[PDB]
Amino acid sequence: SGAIYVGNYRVVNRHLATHNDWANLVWEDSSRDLLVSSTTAQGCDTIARCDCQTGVYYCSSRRKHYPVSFSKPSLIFVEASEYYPARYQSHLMLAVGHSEPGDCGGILRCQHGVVGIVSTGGNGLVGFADVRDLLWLDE
Ligand SMILES: COc1ccc(C(F)(F)F)cc1CC(=O)N1CCC[C@H](C(N)=O)C1
Ligand SMILES: [Zn+2]
Repeated sequence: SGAIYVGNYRVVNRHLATHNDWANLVWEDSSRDLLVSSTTAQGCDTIARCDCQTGVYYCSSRRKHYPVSFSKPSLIFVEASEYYPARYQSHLMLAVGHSEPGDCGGILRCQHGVVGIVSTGGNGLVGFADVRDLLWLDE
C-alpha cells in the first residue's frame, strides 16, 4: 500500500484504489496502473520533473529504503491477477531490487522529489509507475 499526496490530489495504484478514490475520481489509466482522486487537505509532496535513472524506494516487505538504478519509462508485459489480464503496462520503469505484491504504493524518489510508485515486481525486479510526466499534478 501507499500514496502520493500533492496539492488537492492523491495518487494511488489503480488496482488498490478505494470506494472514496473512485467516488472522487480525477483521472485513471488502466494501462499505467494509476488513479488520482481529489482530497480536502493540501499535499506537500514535490513531484520530480527530470530524467533521473537513480533514486531510492521504500520496500514495505523489508521495512527499509533501497538505492536503485532504473530504466526509462516504457511498455512492459505483466501477467494476470485479480486486477488485470496479461498485458503491456505503459510508463513503467524497472530496477533490480526486492519487492513482493504488498510493496505496491512504495514511493521511489530522486534528489528532485517523487518519481513514481511501486506497481510491479517479480524475478528480483521491481517496477515503478512513473508520475513525472503528469504536469497537471502541480497546477
Ligand atoms: C510489487 O508487486 C509484485 C512483486 C513481486 C511479485 C512476485 F511475483 F514476485 F511474487 C508480484 C508482484 C505483484 C505484481 O507485479 N502485480 C500484481 C498486482 C498488479 C500489478 C500490475 N501493475 O499489473 C502486477
Ligand atoms: Zn530527478
